Amino acid sequence: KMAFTLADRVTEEMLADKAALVVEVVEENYHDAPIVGIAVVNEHGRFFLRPETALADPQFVAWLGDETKKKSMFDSKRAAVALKWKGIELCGVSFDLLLAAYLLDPAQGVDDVAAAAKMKQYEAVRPDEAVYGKGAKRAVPDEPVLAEHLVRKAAAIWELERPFLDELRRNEQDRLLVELEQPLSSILAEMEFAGVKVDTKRLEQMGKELAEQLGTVEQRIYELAGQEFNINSPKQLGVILFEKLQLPVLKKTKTGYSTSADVLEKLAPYHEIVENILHYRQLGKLQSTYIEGLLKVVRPDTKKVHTIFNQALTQTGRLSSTEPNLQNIPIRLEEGRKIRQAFVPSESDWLIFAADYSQIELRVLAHIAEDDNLMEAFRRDLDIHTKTAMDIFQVSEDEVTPNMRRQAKAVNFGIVYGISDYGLAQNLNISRKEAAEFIERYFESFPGVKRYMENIVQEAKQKGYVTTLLHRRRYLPDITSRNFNVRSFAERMAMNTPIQGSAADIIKKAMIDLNARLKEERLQAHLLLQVHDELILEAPKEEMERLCRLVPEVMEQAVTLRVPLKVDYHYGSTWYDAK
DNA sequence: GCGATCAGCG
DNA sequence: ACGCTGATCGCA
Repeated sequence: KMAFTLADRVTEEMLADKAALVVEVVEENYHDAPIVGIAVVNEHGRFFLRPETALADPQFVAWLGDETKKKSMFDSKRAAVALKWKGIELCGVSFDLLLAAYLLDPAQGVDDVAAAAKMKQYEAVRPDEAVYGKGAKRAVPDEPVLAEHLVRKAAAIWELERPFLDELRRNEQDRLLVELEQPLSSILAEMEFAGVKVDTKRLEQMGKELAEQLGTVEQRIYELAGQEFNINSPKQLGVILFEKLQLPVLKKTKTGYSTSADVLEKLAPYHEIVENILHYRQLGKLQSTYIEGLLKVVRPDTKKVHTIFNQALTQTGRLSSTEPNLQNIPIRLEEGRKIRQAFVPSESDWLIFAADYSQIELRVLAHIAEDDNLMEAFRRDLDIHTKTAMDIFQVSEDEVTPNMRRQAKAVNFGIVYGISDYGLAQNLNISRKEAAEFIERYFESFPGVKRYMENIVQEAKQKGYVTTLLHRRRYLPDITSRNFNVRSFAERMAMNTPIQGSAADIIKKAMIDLNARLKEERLQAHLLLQVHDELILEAPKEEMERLCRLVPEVMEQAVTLRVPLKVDYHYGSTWYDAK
């Protein structure tokens, strides 16, 4: 139905200096995956090219790489990375509709052109799922169905560019797309393509040790339970604890019984089996996710893992990381931290270099809230949990006990997550009366945080949305709900999102400043991972000393706040050893 | 197939 | 409590 040239070869009129480009990769995981079709819409009309044709033609390749040839796309990163696996550079992406849709309203969950198009009541395009199927039965259709689909997506991107950019202009989000999220897309593409080398022998050996520990702990749980069962069934585990062993229920559920982590911590004193079950859960997570799960996504030629950073998913502006998740590798417990010994540099006599912001969230809160007490704590580089304990419990530094520090620590997390008596009470295992007392005492020591948290809830109601430092938005319609619980969640989001979101803005800006500085200095160092408030690089060992000065200077000066930003850095032979 | 329940991550 | 993903369960 839609008019286009199904083209047999590339022609000059397909290489105009402005174009909607669709480079279609149908595999969900785009790493080394086929490109199945290409579509170009421009001043001269609508074209479909076969990829074997278009990607052998040197005039098409030059066009793709010529940064003065401007492209409007959807998920430019998907196309850039599939093109990198083929030795082809994409350049001149001036508009990414996925990133434009995500900045206007992350709540829409826009992950195809069809859904972005619905924001401007453009409906003359099919959803990808309707054309392809989903996950398993996800197939490439015959050429006529495919060609029409790609051309309609490109016609859509061609129409929608001016309206998305007008609304981003009005939102004052125009620079957030053009100077932050689009240049970041390119950097993320480099990091994904680079990958992270994995010592698959270390994994298999750690796996052997875990199967033996896990063998012993399982057998001990069968000895103590007096009967075999599935420890990985929260339902069967409930029967064994609360019916067979008669352990007390301290927290009623709907279905029957809770075996959550919080519940088993409080049950530990009542039976020897409870700590063995928590250990089996520790070991069983490492074995299933970080040994077996990691081995099946390692490329067997290069032994690298290529994550996919989803830049348009989180409600706050954080990235996320899939297949595998490299933003949730163990560190907290020693046995788990040893998994990081399998993450190695990709070249001989390179090292891993890790740099991490120290308490970016509380430093952002200090700036945004303009709280004199919190700004001064940071200007003295005080231990902020100890100072919080000093203020809420009314004691000098040397009179703070570890137990006071641990509880003032929970108040501090409470504050940034959006504080509630019920929340702090659950976390600290105290009454809601006791928690309301800590919060009350926190607010008279931190009167600016108090004023800020009341003003941010009022502003989310007045405006309909809350905002970060670089003008990311989140709509909070539930802030007016007459359901207490629904409204309270929205108050916490109003409190937490500009903190977590502004932290994300700052590390993203640092990633862009870091790459411009590595290029200027023409260092071999490159990014591998971002884990929310930490950057991870590999470089030749001869670069470590330049990096120990450069990486922290750039992360520190990413943005100017009323408090300094502080960075700790480590390097070493393996991810484990950069600590 | 999908929600719920667990673990991992800041 | 705020924000995420993966392996598993057991009911459909």
